[PDB]
Amino acid sequence: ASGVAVSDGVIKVFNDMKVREVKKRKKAVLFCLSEDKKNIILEEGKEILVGDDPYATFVKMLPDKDCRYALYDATYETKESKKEDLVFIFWAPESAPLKSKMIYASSKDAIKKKLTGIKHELQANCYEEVKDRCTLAEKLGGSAVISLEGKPL
Amino acid sequence: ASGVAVSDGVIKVFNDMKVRVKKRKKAVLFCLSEDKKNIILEEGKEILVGDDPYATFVKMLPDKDCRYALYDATYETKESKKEDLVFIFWAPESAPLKSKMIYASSKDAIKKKLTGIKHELQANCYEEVKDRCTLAEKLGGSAVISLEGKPL
Amino acid sequence: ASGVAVSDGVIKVFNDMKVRKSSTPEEVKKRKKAVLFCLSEDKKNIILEEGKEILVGDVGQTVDDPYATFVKMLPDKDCRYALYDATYETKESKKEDLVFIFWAPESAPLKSKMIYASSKDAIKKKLTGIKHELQANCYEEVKDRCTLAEKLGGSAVISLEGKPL
Amino acid sequence: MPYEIKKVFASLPQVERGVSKIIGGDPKGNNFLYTNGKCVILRNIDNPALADIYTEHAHQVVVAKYAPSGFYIASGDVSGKLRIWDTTQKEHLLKYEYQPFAGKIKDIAWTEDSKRIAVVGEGREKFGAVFLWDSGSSVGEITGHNKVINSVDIKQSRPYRLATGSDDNCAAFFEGPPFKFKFTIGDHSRFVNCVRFSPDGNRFATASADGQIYIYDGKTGEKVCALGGSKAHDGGIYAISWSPDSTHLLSASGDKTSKIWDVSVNSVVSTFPMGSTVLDQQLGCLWQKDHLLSVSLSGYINYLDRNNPSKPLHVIKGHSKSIQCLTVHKNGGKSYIYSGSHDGHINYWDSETGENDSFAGKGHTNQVSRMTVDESGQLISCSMDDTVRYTSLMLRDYSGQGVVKLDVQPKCVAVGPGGYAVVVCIGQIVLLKDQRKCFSIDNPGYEPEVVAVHPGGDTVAIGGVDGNVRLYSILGTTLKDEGKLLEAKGPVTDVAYSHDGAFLAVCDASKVVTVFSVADGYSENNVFYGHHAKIVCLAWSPDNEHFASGGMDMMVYVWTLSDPETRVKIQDAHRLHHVSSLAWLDEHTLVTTSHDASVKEWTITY
Amino acid sequence: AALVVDNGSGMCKAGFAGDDAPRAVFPSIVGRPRDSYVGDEAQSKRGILTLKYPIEHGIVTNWDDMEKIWHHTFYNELRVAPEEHPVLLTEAPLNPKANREKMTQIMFETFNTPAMYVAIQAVLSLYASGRTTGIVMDSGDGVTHTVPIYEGYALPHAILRLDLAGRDLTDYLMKILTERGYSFTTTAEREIVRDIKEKLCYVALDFEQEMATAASSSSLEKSYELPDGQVITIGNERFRCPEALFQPSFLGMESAGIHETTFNSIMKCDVDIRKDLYANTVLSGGTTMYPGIADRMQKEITALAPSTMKIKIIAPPERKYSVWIGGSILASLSTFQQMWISKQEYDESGPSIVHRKCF
Amino acid sequence: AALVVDNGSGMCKAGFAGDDAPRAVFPSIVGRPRDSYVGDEAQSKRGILTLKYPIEHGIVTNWDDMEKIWHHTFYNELRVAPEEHPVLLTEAPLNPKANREKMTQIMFETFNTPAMYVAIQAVLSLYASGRTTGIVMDSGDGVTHTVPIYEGYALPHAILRLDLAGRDLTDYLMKILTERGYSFTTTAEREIVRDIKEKLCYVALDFEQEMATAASSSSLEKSYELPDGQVITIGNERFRCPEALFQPSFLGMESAGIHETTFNSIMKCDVDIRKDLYANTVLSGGTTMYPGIADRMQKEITALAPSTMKIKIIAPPERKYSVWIGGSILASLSTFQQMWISKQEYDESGPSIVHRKCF
Ligand SMILES: Nc1ncnc2c1ncn2[C@@H]1O[C@H](COP(=O)(O)OP(=O)(O)O)[C@@H](O)[C@H]1O
Ligand SMILES: Nc1ncnc2c1ncn2[C@@H]1O[C@H](COP(=O)(O)OP(=O)(O)O)[C@@H](O)[C@H]1O
Ligand SMILES: [Mg+2]
Ligand SMILES: [Mg+2]
Repeated sequence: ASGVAVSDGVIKVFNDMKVREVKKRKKAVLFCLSEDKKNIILEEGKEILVGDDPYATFVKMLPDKDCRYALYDATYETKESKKEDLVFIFWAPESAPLKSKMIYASSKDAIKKKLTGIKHELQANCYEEVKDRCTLAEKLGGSAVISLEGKPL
Repeated sequence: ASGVAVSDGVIKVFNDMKVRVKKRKKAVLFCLSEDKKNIILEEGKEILVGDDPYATFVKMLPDKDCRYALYDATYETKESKKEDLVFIFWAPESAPLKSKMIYASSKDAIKKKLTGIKHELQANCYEEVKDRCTLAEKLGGSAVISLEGKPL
Repeated sequence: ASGVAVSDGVIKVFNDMKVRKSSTPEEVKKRKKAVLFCLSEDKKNIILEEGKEILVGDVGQTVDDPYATFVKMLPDKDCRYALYDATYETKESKKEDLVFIFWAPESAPLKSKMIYASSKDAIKKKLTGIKHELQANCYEEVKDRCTLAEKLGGSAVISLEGKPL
Repeated sequence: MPYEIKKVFASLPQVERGVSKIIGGDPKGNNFLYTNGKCVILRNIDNPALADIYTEHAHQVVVAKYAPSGFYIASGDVSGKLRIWDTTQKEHLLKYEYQPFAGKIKDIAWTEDSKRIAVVGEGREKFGAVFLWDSGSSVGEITGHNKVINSVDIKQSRPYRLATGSDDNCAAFFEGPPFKFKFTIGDHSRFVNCVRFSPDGNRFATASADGQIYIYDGKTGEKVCALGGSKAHDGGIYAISWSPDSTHLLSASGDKTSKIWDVSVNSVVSTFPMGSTVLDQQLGCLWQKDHLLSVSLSGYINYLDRNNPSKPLHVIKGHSKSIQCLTVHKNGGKSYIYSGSHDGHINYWDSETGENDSFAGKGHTNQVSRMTVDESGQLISCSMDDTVRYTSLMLRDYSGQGVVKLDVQPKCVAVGPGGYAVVVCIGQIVLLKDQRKCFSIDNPGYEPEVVAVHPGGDTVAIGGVDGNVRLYSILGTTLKDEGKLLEAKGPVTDVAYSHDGAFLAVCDASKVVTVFSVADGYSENNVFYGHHAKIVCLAWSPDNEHFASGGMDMMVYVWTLSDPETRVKIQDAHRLHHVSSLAWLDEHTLVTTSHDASVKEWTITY
Repeated sequence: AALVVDNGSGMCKAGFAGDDAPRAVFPSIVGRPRDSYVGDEAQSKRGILTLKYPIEHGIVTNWDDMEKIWHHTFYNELRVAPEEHPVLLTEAPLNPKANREKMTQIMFETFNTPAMYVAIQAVLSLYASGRTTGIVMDSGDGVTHTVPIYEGYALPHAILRLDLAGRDLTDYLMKILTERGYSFTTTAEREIVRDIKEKLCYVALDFEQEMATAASSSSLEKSYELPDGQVITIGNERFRCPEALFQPSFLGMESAGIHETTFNSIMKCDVDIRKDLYANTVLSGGTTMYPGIADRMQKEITALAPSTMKIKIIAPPERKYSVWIGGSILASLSTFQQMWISKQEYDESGPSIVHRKCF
Repeated sequence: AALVVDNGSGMCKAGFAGDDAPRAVFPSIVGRPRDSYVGDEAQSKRGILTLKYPIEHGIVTNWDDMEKIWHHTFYNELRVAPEEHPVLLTEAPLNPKANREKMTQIMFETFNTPAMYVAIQAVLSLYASGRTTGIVMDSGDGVTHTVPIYEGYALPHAILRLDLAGRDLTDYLMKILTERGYSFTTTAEREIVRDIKEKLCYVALDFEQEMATAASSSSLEKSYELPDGQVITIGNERFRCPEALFQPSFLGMESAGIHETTFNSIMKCDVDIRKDLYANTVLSGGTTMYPGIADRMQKEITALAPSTMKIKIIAPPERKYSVWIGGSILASLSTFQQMWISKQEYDESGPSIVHRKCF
């Protein structure tokens, strides 16, 4: 445990996103350490509104050499029912510096536990692992999931 | 199952006791044959209706051997006075292993032969059979106020 | 690997001794409790000793202690193979097991010891189903009744041949 | 009634070093409650001798709390199981049962209307849950904490507020109902142990392990002040308790002292130094009416004295560990009950008034296997540290008393007239005369388990695993085997002579109590049936006509010697715990102890 | 004379009907090179081969290996020809009917046994305890089964299986003995650790109290002698190893203990019969042979049981082989001679005959 | 400044927080005459003394020698007073709680360290790899640990411990170098063989083809210069020495290879997390530094694992000291200042504070 403190804005954003105006709801959001590296703050200009393929424009928002936390409101259509569920994404590219990777990995629990009720976590360590839709579908519901983000898999 | 067959005397006794005075039997003990092939009636191990019967029946049970028993239990409730048959499988822990195994493995045959019985008592030590609480509970569920006249 | 073959008589005797088939009580007394194998005069086959055997019927009527007499039948200047049907009893079971004994006293000639030790593996492999093996190289190692008990089960064995240790 | 509970000597709270202990108080201000093992103890605050025990949890109970209406109590165990049970009736019938989360439960809080319960702790997937009491449906979400939550409190006045303190050095503040996260206060730098709202609700205080207490507003959560200025305590504060008038605060900390603070003016009103040893650390505190309770690390409960801070008014002692042995002694005109637990502590309780205390000095260091009293007013106790201690019963001081060291661990001890003690060890029988070892029966051919000495001081009955009781004669300084083998139905677990020496009662693991008549050649007099589990303790009534046996069936039977068919059945004298030991105060009072560290008295009517 | 074979998850026990104790008790393993060694022979070769369990949880998985184990039992252990003696076999609870048919086919075709019979292990233990109604907690080597039986009929919907058994206890002792510096890794040393567990381990009535008293207890420390003469010393691990039975969290398992599994199995039955099951709890199996396990089981079950209920844990002294002994008596009865499935009945009826005669 | 100390099975690595590499890396041995020499002194003191490992396989067995090793670490290697610098210590997976409390007590009483902290080596390596879920194969000097960690929690029921490590590889290289005629028996020669192993040994993707190539040519031969100037040549022994990692039968051991141990540890977890564990296999420790080990591990696991699964082996370039480096980062953070166990908290909560503050 690095000991960093999660800002209250993260918890408020998660609380708003978990429950279900529509044009202002958030589909994706990015978390990052502050400049002094003691708070998991919200990135100001890196988010997607529900009113505004969303997964493609979310993946390219991730930096290529730094680690980030994300909360994606992934929607999918299974055989028996259609459901939308939040996914906590830990983006830790291999090209990232050692210090950033270690600090983000050791402090992942501090933010994951503060957002109670989350059940799906995707740990993406490379661009191939995050661009891959099949792994996200498997994480969501496994073989039961047939269509993700409104498109067939 | 051991396959031991029960003699016709046992089923005749059960049938005539089930149908409802000094000649009638209140409780009767069944034992194993010397050849160990039939369930027979032990000679001087019966209680006559004309002749506390439960205490004498308990003392009648052997200490170091297993037996079967049919008892015409008499329990009176607040609503009415009910008389019903109960099957007791006396298998004390002090009995030899062979007797316990033979009596346990040959209990379904005799009990199924005595069709029409509901209450079964399984006594494996003197404390389970001497007391009256478990027998009253088997006869009636949270309704028995006394059994065989003696108050509980 | 000296290449010495096992004669068919020895294999037949071992097969009869291992598996106990139902037989008349007069035929049970003909079973072999302990048997001895030696080398042929041409040193090419493992033949069975003519008079060096103990029958089950002789145990209890004429042979009071089967193990003591069996040890007595072992020569003190030559090497032999032995098959002993030891009936022992542990704290939890009463077992009856075959023991293969390789008698090779230090006073035996070097040639006999070498040939018996080299060819022991072949005969042991041909006698399938035997677990206990007692390697005796002196009279003190096999005369006592505690070595067999230790080899059989160890300290768990409480009776051997119907008698307490 | 065949039997009636007369007095209950409650166990001390189960406290652990460095872990805060939570003591709850009733709205009616009559009984304060705590937990010990599987038991929840409600001790009368005015008279600590009077107490009640509720033992229905299958795991270790952590915290119990009274409902604001005062009719129900919710108690949670380490398995996450929460039980709401009635308190008006002595039966304490279960009302509701829930499992909010699969993990240890740390604190419980109620709303003013007494219909919502918030339970906090460390679950697998959540750290807290607030739900309706009658349905278990969630009426809010407890978020904002990434570690275990140690405390929770709910504002008792409108508008309702909720405050939680956890181990991430932060305290979360929620508004409701429905309870929604409002903000996290991170002023503290160590584990936040206790968060308590004031009774009027205008302010709430958070105490942490950094020695700081912070007072915030009860409605907005903004910081009002910090108690003590730079710091409140020289060590971590484990519990705080607001005064009933909501202007003073009582704080208990790990620096071996408690304090009373004037919250409105931020000044310390009183300072109570509790000691200078590790066991004197205070782990819990309570302020109810004029009673100020502080719980030490040793489990003792100190009634703080405002007038004399150095000396508390009362130091309620007792056993916080499972009691293994129990005996009685009539000193002067008053009867004392001496109980020894598995930690070596020996505690004496008054039979009538209930006052209890402990022998001064340092004594046994391990489990006290057995205790007894001789004719010279001395307590002989054999313990698991291979020691038999002779302690004078009038000085009540351990220092300067007799200690005898045994090479093998003793298991039972008995005494008789003439200064003779027979100590059974593991595979050995030892005789002590005038606190000196003078005979050993090492390698006796069997395994002795229990020993009893005849009241005449001549015959000794020793039981064994084989089920045979063997008789020895104490001749000179030696034991001579008499060649007598009394037969039981199984491994002997306890033997006890009658007070007049006319009967010897032997209990075994075969659930049978065999009484032999000493007068007619030690022949069997009677056999007693009725136990359905292994018998562990046996005692002889003073009238030499009845005897009481307690077993692993959680059952006690009082047998009449003349008639084996008549018996008194005490069912679940100590719930979920078998009776470890028992004795007789007189012909009508039976004292029973168990592993729940509690001592009970029963009036027996034949 | 008839043969009685009890196939356990870790140990197979074979003997003759009418005998007090099984003649042979050998590990139920099959070893193949890393040509085929079965039983104790596999233990005496160790690293040259890999060991496999055909019966790992009471249920047969590898029938080919079980054929070799049965051959080893009949010829190398019992030293009798199977075609001359009727064979009584015991089957695990919740055994699929296909396994019963396969077993009765293998007995009659492969070994040409003149007669055969299959019995439930739990009902055999219950009968050997002199009882017909009660719950049997058969804790063996690799599996533990809680089987409630009412009037000689096991309730399939209430039978519970827990994977915690003597194998996991042996592994736990093996792991905790390394904390004292002793190196136990090989297969041969696993049997030594098993012997230590069988000889020096006991169940504590109160686990935390036992830890508190054992810190300064002079009698807790015990010494064991290895086959090579080395002496190892074991202290609190005597009562820590079997405590995993009641606290599986020591092994990292999230499953419930044996007492909780027994209580869950009892609660899965009708309310009318729960009293009899509570009052007739029978212990069986090698794992339930720890000194003091009956008292601990009683204490733990009483906590979960309702307020007014009689809890009686039955621990007969012969519960280790009660499955076999109960069989051995049953096959020795003369009146049982008509209950043998004859080979002719097999020819007329086929593999399904076991579903009728053996029930 | 804080001190980061990694207590390896054979090598102790100490340094200052914020540094890229540990300042001192010295053998974790204590030598006594056949008064007491600890560390590199014992190696450079001839064979007139016997060497003992207080930590031999990750778990401390002799605390008296561990105190000597820590004293040598603080005063002779780091050259600092422990009473002025907070110390971060690393513990092996499956470390008993008693050892953890004893370590805390020794740090706070014998050395009077103002602050102290304990971390697990496997989780530190996984965090340094930028991951929270995955399996860490930490192969050190005396012990190899396969630790599957899911969301930052190591699964105790699936952690596997293997006695195969770099010490046995060095001994095997010493044994096989005598075939060529080079006699390496003394400790001074043992260090030379260790250097040869660290500089010239590599893992062959296909052992048999590499052996055939080595026997059919001389391209794999390499020359090493001894400290005294003599030049020795080595051939197939370059890949035969590390091959014992995948074929422990070369050393006569029963246990399976590192790939098979990793597969067994993965298969002991839940099915839902096996896919994540397979694709996040992280290598750490000095032994895992052989070139080509990652490809061989990937090939062997892919052979063992089902075809549909994806196998990804992580071999970061810093994995040799990944346990230390991550710790050096963790203790260097400004937010970690509040995570230290202060001495005031120690002499307020006892050694049990390590279970609440850490872990
Ligand atoms: N005296 C004993 N004390 C404790 N455990 C024992 C004892 N004897 C045997 N065991 C354990 O019982 C296990 C197997 O017993 P058993 O019930 O025969 O298993 P199964 O029936 O599954 O073959 C062994 O692993 C052994 O560790
Ligand atoms: N470059 C390398 N190639 C192969 N082996 C190495 C290399 N560097 C170190 N080793 C081996 O790693 C072993 C110990 O490394 P380390 O992981 O520090 O052990 P520990 O985890 O016990 O501290 C040493 O015995 C050494 O032989
Ligand atoms: Mg079994
Ligand atoms: Mg390491």
